[PDB]
Amino acid sequence: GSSGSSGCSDLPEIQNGWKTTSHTELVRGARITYQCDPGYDIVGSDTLTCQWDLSWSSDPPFCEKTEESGPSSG
Repeated sequence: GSSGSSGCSDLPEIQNGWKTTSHTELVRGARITYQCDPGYDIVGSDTLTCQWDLSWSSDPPFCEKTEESGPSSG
């Protein structure tokens, strides 16, 4: 029984953000990192791991704008 072909499914492109992972081939244990634009915040789990069922713990997060005006409070 020598056969693999197991690995999570490529995550969908995220708006105002991009994923960054060390290993290209999504395999068990792999850790995904979600990064959004400077100034926004992530809602959910910033880090997503691949379960033994080839399914991420939960759906991917998203980027949300925060109530802020300008770089300095003022």
